[PDB]
Amino acid sequence: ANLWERFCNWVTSTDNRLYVGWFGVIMIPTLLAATICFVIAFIAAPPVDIDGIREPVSGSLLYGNNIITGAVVPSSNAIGLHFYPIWEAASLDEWLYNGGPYQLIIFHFLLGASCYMGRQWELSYRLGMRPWICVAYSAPLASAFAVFLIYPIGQGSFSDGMPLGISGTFNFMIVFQAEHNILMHPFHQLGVAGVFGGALFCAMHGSLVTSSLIRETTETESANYGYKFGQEEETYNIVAAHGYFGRLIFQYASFNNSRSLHFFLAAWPVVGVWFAALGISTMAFNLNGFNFNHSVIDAKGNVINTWADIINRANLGMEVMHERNAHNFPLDLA
Amino acid sequence: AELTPEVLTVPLNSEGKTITLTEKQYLEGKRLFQYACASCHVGGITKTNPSLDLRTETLALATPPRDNIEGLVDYMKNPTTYDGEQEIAEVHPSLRSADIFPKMRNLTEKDLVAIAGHILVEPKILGDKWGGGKVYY
Amino acid sequence: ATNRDQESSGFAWWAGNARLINLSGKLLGAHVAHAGLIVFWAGAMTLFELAHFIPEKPMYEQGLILIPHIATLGWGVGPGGEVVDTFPFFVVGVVHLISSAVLGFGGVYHAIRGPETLEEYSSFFGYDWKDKNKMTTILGFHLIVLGIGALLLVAKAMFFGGLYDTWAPGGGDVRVITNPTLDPRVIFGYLLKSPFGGEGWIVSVNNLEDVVGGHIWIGLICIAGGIWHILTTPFGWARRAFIWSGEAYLSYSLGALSMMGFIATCFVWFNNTVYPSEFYGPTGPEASQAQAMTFLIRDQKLGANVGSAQGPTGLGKYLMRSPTGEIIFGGETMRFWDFRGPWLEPLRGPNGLDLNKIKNDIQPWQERRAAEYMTHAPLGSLNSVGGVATEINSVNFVSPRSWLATSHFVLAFFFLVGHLWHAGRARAAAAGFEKGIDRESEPVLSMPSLD
Amino acid sequence: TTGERPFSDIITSVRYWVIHSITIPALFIAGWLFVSTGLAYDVFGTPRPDSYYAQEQRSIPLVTDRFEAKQQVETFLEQLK
Amino acid sequence: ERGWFDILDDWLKRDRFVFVGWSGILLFPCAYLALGGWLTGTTFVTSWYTHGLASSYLEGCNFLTVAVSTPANSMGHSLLLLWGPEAQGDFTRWCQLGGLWTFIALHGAFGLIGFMLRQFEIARLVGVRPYNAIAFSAPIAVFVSVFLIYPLGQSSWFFAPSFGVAAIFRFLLFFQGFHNWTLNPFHMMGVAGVLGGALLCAIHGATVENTLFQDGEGASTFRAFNPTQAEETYSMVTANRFWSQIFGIAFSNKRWLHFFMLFVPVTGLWMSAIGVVGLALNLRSYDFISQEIRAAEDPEFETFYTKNLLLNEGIRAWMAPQDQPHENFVFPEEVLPRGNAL
Amino acid sequence: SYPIFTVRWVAVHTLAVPTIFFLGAIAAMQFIQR
Ligand code: CLA
Ligand code: CLA
Ligand code: CLA
Ligand code: CLA
Ligand code: CLA
Ligand code: HEC
Ligand SMILES: CC1=C(/C=C/C(C)=C/C=C/C(C)=C/C=C/C=C(C)/C=C/C=C(C)/C=C/C2=C(C)CCCC2(C)C)C(C)(C)CCC1
Ligand SMILES: CC1=C(/C=C/C(C)=C/C=C/C(C)=C/C=C/C=C(C)/C=C/C=C(C)/C=C/C2=C(C)CCCC2(C)C)C(C)(C)CCC1
Ligand SMILES: CC1=C(/C=C/C(C)=C/C=C/C(C)=C/C=C/C=C(C)/C=C/C=C(C)/C=C/C2=C(C)CCCC2(C)C)C(C)(C)CCC1
Ligand SMILES: [Cl-]
Repeated sequence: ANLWERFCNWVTSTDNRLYVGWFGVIMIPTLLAATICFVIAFIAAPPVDIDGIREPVSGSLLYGNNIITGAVVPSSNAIGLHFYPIWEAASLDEWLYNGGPYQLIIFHFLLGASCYMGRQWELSYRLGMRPWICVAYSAPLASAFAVFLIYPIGQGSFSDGMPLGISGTFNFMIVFQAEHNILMHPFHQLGVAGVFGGALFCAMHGSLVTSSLIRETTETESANYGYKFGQEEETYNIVAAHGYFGRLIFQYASFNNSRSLHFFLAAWPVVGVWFAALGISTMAFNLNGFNFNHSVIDAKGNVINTWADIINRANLGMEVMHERNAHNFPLDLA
Repeated sequence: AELTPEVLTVPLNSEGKTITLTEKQYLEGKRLFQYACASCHVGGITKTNPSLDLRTETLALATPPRDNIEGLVDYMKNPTTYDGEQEIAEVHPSLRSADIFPKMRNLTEKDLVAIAGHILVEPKILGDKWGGGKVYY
Repeated sequence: ATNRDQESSGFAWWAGNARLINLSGKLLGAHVAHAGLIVFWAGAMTLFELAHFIPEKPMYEQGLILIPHIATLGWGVGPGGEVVDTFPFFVVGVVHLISSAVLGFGGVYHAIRGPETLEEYSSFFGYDWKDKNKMTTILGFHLIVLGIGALLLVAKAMFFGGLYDTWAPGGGDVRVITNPTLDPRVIFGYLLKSPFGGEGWIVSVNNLEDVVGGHIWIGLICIAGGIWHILTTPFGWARRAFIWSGEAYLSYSLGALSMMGFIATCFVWFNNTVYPSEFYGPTGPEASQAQAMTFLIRDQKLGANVGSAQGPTGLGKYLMRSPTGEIIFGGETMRFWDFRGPWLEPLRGPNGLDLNKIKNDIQPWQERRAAEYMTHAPLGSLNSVGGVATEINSVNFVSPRSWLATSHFVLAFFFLVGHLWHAGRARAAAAGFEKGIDRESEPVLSMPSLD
Repeated sequence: TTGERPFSDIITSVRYWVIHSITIPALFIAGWLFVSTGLAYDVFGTPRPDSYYAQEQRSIPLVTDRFEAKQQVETFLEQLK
Repeated sequence: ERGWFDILDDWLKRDRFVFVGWSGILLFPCAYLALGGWLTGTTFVTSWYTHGLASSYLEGCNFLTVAVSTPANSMGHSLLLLWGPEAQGDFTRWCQLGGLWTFIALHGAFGLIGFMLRQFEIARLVGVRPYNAIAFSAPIAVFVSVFLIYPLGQSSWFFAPSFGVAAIFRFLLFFQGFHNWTLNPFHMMGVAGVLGGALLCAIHGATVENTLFQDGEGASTFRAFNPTQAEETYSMVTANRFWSQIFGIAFSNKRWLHFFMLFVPVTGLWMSAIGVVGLALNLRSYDFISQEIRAAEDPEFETFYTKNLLLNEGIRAWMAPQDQPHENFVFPEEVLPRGNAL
Repeated sequence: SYPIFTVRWVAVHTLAVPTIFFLGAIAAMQFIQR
């Protein structure tokens, strides 16, 4: 029992209140760093010249923001994709003006959250479980990579990364629609089916299981006391649930295998969010949604507008107003 | 509304002679314009120099006038600046510079007429949309 | 029907190829049949591209991804990337297509006719996944093959016509590479560059001497390690770190391929040396710089002093300073000042863009090249409408760089998911709980409670 | 089970296919002819490519009154010469 | 008493392939007509006289751009009955005037009522609690507030959503430019309920699938389950320890877990519906007055809030003339808001 | 043994019959020229 073996057994111990593990050795310092910088910057950081045109945007609470408008502002367009740690600035004041905090937060967060995915794999190994909960987490994780890293790479600048804020999120979404027509992209459409479908199946499963709870309690108590943690027997009658839902639609549209039902609940939103993530990541390289602008032409050649052309009018209004002082030449090529 | 011979009748030269194109010429002109020209001139504007468009009114005040078949066919052989003062074959696609603009190598005289005809007919169809830019999309 | 249903094998039909894990003879067939599919596509797609190819149009206006790979190797093209002979494209297509029949034949034979297992038939071609010596020997064979493959590229560059060099004086041309870079500080210095802006890690390789010399190093390294892994067996520290199973080996390769797919995505998006813009179209950064260049040229011709024109923000309308002082194009393209390309570098001085060269030395071929690349920026819709999302139909264009980057990001992403899937499963199966928790032996019931 | 004949039973029976090798193409062709005779345009009131506009007008025939809307459409339809 | 009522009751509740029930008398015609009207309209019917748009396969639209569009703004909130004073029994005029839109929306409304009566009816026959019907109140609140209350507060049905893919996208973008709907906290709660619902769905399914007991020998774990087995098929104890150690907290009560999965998406949809009721009256969360006072007086003050309003103003000015043709907006080029160069 | 005309039969055909008719109508539209 030497000191390295003692340390290894504590790191990988299944008795810690929170599991550490080898992934946790990276996860913990990187998430702490990102969290501490985020909180301080959200409250107190001075305005940031996001678009590199010497037009600083105020993101913090002390500089006139509330919870809805506040943000950690992405780093300067003059920096592009250059690495900008604190020690590359001549002073902290320079680093703050140029949006140094954004880079420090996202790089530490992406590291920590990737390790959070490994840590999910790791603990499942130590406890004797099957290993794929982390595969489900890869879908939200891939999405974070798409809006903080992949889209900056394809567009050449972290200043087009998603801001760390509520209104900054909306700004990102609107500009995205103007330049890529994401609503008309099938991968975003699959994403919407993923989350709408996930919400639907969530309420579906919850209502069916809740509707077939076996009577174990009186009317004056919560039905929740009819289940005891660790009891051997199931707490609801899946045959009754299947008999209700099979008659609601038809028999063969209803599950009677709890394992394949629960697999479907896992797979539908995960797959859908993978597609949403891949949409952002492929529109990062400007393969955009369907363009049916002026697709319908009459006999003489007049343009007959469709709803797609009305979408185009909306997108143009977003296009011409976004970053109103940032373009000198007629084409917004990135 | 229909693509009629009236629509397809355009000025042949500056002296007022008209020529009437066939539907096939018009459609061939559209295809060849997309092949050789629309990468800069989509919709009748000019992406590398938005000050000059392909509106008939703009073509009429060029030097020499370009609002007719002969003027446009000549422009595609030996393009000039708007005031006629300089020859710009070295930076604009033309038959004279087909060596450096290889897409011009397989255009025949008949093709130039059809492209020319497309440029003159389209504003009669689209109105302000032709040469108007995003405002009219 | 050996192992050909769920009862015998334990795998349902939707995991049916897992029934092949311990059937090396059928498993050999599956792999050879599949390789035939790859070689089939390469040959057939090339012939399709050739049949649809108009030599007067730029390749990148025609939806081509394979012919550009052949042209880059120096076949079929001359000065400026002009196509001089389409016959080599024909040959490459035909020979791959004919070969796929041979591979398809062996694959179909081994899959359904030959011995299902090879261990009874030949101890040389038979293998056990758990046999660490045999597994590294098969690995060593394939490293030697890969090393020969890398040296074939060197042979083409140095002895069989050369490579297309976008940087060659006079506009780009096929050039024989006579002095490949061999200094290992240069070759391996690429590996230690930051991957961030202005550095670019290995994606920044910008000259053929470094490309050819790096393949010399890679070829020798692969052949050496191939011999090393034939002669040796894994050391004790390596034995204790890995899982030794078929599924585990698959998962390591899935990890490796995912990483390579992401690198390929950035290579084709940023690099204009081994993906020449003459064939693939301009990079995104390139077209953005070309717009700035185009309007600088237009306005200067109208009499503007572009060095001293102040733009609406106070930064130069045309020119400004990078954060380290270099003179660069202005506007939103300030983010792209790391761009280097043959049409632009003649205007570059020690301090960046040189105002005297801008005023006096811009040649018409540069104005042509910047107007072409500005109007062929890699932007376009899924139905191949070229340009910004609000553009109208007219131009049938999506850049090959967008096609190659998006497809390989999608593939690399799913191959990372496959690595997680199979690495997690390989660990669980080796330890014995990939089918669930043993009720009588549930590990958590033997652990102290957390609170 | 609910007593109806299984679907897999029915659609593998020769009699099913004897009947439906006729009824299915007959319906498809009826659908084709609904369009190719131009009847679909007249039933639903949908413009043909040559009837969105009059030859020189560029204004939409937009309905602008509630209770004379029927007459407004009929007037727009006359003006097509 | 076994009269005709009871004999009909017998036939309606026969255990057949498609259950019918008393609710089926409302449900089946209304659902079928709403669906048939949408397919009929998207295949054959134009929007030329109501919107200036092509909108059917017949006109050349594809699956993304077909729609049954709303009626003309001049119809107001008219029921647009086929026998009403606008169409006067003329089926062709009715189609051209937008009669199919109210037809789909009204038969759809009663169809939805019929589906929820069906959930109650079947639940009462089988002997289960009616929580599936209670959860379906959330889709009904959404449909009623977006497709009926919202246009009823506006000038006419024209501003309701049109029934089509790209038409709904236009509806989303209209709501940003005109209502600043992303800023609305009732929408925010809806987003939380929907994304949180999707989260719960994925995480509960993956947890069950990765804490399964080994109840069989096959590598495909699906076969080792029997619908009438009494035992839980996965380990609640191991699931609880895993999540407690990964995330800090975990479910320990499986009945609470599944009630929560009902609660979260249902409550979210209900909140979003309340916000849309407000938008019916233009009672928006459009501005923060404190931001506007500061920004009016201090031309150096800029936030992501003020940036988005500029985007909204672009949306309004550039889409309004085509999107609202009955208003006859003529906006000369010189009044259109535009940044530099673009 | 089994009946032919059931409720299920009616439900199947109220959906399937118009579907085929509509698919023929939409197939014909692919050849319409302006
Ligand atoms: C690249 C794709 C690929 C390849 C190479 C293979 C290969 C194989 N599969 Mg797998 N499989 C695949 C995809 C693939 N599969 C997919 C997509 C699924 C899901 C549907 C499966 C599901 C699956 C199951 C459930 C099983 C397999 C099995 C097998 C093995 C035996 C097949 C057999 O005996 O059938 C015999 C079939 C025939 C004799 C019919 C014709 C087959 C030939 C090969 C067609 C070739 C046509 C070709 C054009 C001829 C060219 C000849 C010319 C070159 C001269 C074989 C090695 C089996 C196995 O593991 O056994 C141990 C098995 O049980 N597969
Ligand atoms: C070199 C790559 C490679 C190889 C050799 C394998 C091999 C295997 N995989 Mg793995 N896998 C991989 C990559 C690979 N995988 C990747 C990249 C992923 C992420 C998506 C996975 C995710 C995965 C899962 C989740 C599972 C496996 C499983 C398996 C085993 C059974 C596979 C089977 O029979 O499928 C049969 C093939 C099919 C049923 C066909 C799938 C159809 C796909 C989805 C169509 C894709 C669409 C197509 C690209 C385009 C549309 C086509 C359309 C228009 C016609 C086998 C050992 C199984 C296992 O664990 O066994 C131990 C299993 O459960 N794999
Ligand atoms: C590396 C892969 C790759 C890339 C980058 C390209 C790129 C291109 N192809 Mg090529 N091609 C490929 C593979 C590729 N192809 C393959 C495998 C085939 C045989 C099927 C072809 C056969 C082919 C033909 C016949 C043609 C092209 C053409 C083209 C050009 C136009 C593409 C287009 O319009 O797509 C349209 C876009 C789509 C069809 C989108 C597909 C979406 C898929 C189905 C989603 C799949 C996601 C994932 C794989 C599934 C995951 C499922 C999950 C459960 C795990 C473009 C340069 C055209 C051209 O211009 O030739 C000169 C042309 O005519 N290609
Ligand atoms: C990597 C692929 C691969 C591997 C490992 C094997 C392995 C085997 N094959 Mg199979 N086979 C393959 C591909 C492969 N084959 C192909 C492509 C075909 C169609 C031509 C066949 C058709 C085939 C038949 C008809 C038979 C076998 C048999 C065998 C077994 C004995 C072979 C032997 O001892 O040859 C000794 C070695 C040689 C004769 C040297 C051959 C050198 C080749 C021909 C020249 C090229 C070398 C160079 C590396 C090729 C580069 C190709 C690259 C560009 C792709 C052995 C297990 C036999 C068997 O199964 O017994 C029951 C058998 O009867 N194979
Ligand atoms: C496909 C190619 C391949 C594969 C699969 C293997 C596989 C193996 N090698 Mg072999 N090897 C190869 C090629 C390959 N080798 C080549 C070309 C050479 C000649 C250079 C060698 C020379 C060699 C030696 C001398 C040894 C091995 C050993 C081994 C075994 C242990 C590997 C290990 O622990 O890596 C894990 C990797 C490390 C421990 C590296 C350090 C960890 C760093 C920090 C990770 C950095 C990752 C980072 C993201 C890098 C990004 C890029 C970077 C360059 C900037 C394993 C069986 C060992 C063995 O057991 O021999 C029998 C051993 O001693 N190999
Ligand atoms: C970008 C590389 C271009 C392509 C391809 C084509 N044109 Fe062009 N055109 C371009 C520019 C920059 C200009 C202005 C030239 C100047 O400095 O004066 C033009 C001009 C024209 C004109 C004159 C328009 C006018 O109002 O006088 C015409 C008639 C014209 N271009 C036609 C034309 C044709 C027919 C093309 C395909 C063969 C074509 N252009 C391609 C830029 C580019
Ligand atoms: C195993 C298996 C499988 C798979 C298989 C495979 C994958 C196969 C492959 C195969 C292949 C891979 C094949 C190939 C073949 C080829 C061929 C057969 C070719 C031919 C060619 C020719 C004949 C040519 C011609 C020509 C010329 C020469 C010139 C030009 C023109 C032309 C083109 C005409 C599956 C999945 C099904 C399942 C079962 C099992
Ligand atoms: C060709 C070329 C070149 C060169 C190149 C080179 C030279 C390369 C190299 C490369 C290399 C040389 C690479 C390497 C890699 C490595 C890796 C990738 C590793 C990994 C690792 C791992 C993965 C591990 C893991 C682990 C851990 C960490 C712990 C324990 C356990 C385990 C083992 C699991 C140049 C650029 C000049 C130019 C162009 C061309
Ligand atoms: C309105 C109205 C009415 C009614 C009518 C009806 C009732 C109709 C129906 C109709 C119908 C009932 C129709 C249908 C149609 C269908 C269709 C048109 C379909 C199509 C399909 C498809 C196209 C598919 C596709 C796909 C998908 C989706 C996915 C999978 C794969 C695939 C690709 C296959 C009446 C007379 C009463 C009165 C007046 C008004
Ligand atoms: Cl700009």
